[PDB]
Amino acid sequence: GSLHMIDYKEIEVEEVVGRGAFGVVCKAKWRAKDVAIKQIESESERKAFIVELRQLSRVNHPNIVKLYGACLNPVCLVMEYAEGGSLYNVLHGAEPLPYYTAAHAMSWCLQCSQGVAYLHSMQPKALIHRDLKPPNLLLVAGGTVLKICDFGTACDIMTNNKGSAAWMAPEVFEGSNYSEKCDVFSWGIILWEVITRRKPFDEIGGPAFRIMWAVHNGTRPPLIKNLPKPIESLMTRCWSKDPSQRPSMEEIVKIMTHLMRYFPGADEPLQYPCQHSLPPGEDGRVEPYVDFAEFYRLWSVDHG
Ligand SMILES: NC(=O)c1cccc(-c2cc(-c3cc4cc[nH]c4nc3O[C@H]3CC[C@@H](O)CC3)on2)n1
Repeated sequence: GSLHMIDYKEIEVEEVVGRGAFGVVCKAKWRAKDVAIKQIESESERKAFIVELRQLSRVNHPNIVKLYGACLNPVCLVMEYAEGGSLYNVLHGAEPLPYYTAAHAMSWCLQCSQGVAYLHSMQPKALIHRDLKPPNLLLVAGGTVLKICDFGTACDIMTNNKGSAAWMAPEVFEGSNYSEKCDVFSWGIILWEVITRRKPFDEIGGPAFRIMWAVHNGTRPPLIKNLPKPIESLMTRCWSKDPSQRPSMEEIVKIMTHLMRYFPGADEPLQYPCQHSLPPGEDGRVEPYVDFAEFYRLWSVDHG
């Protein structure tokens, strides 16, 4: 790709917005444009920096963060500023939590799958994200647009134990020959998480090896009460122990694109508060946070 060798005299830092998977992300203003500058925090983060610079220059997609340029002394990346913060803060963050509809849960998953499909379509070698999880998915335009970030783990299609235990494919930690179908497993977990508004494997106590043993032995998140059968089949196909039994990310884009007919209003910004910070009863099945009543209504209009 093509990056700008920006000097520190051209970038104006406003505040520290937090730390991502690696480095320190700071709010900044460069050439009448709001940018995010990820700087080196420790000398150990130089491998992840070279990798993210190498991969981010190749990518160009609306559902993936835009890398404007990079600096040399000291080395830092200058990407676009994601106004709405991370999806993890929207779902499980500090109060007040924002209200979101079933259209938002599906739109975010569609945009995530669209982004991952562009990475998996890369030539001559596909680009696997390996760390697909809500802390790495940012929101912009009133929380209506999702953008995948943190490509420090990303690699060309291996190295085992990449990501966070709750959204990690079982073959990744098993020391098996994993493929781009490991991102598909993560997507299925993210789908469950945005529909229920629950952190996957919260009941299974830490450390990560406890979740790894559970997922490795077939344990998946609880089934969702009243979840539409088309969505339930897509979600549990992504959770398959066999990665070849999981659908391709391009098939997920086609399927989610088609379901969006029954999920209108995804372009409405998140502006209402949410005091329904209530974790209901666990009895093998969980209640969805979102409501599928409007889906069933629109589906009946087309299918008898
Ligand atoms: N990490 C990256 O690769 C990357 C790449 C491109 C843009 C950005 C980015 C993150 C933020 C941000 C904005 C707000 C507003 C309220 N709260 C926020 N929290 C924010 O970020 C935190 C949560 C996500 C971590 O990755 C970073 C800390 O704005 N732009 N991050």
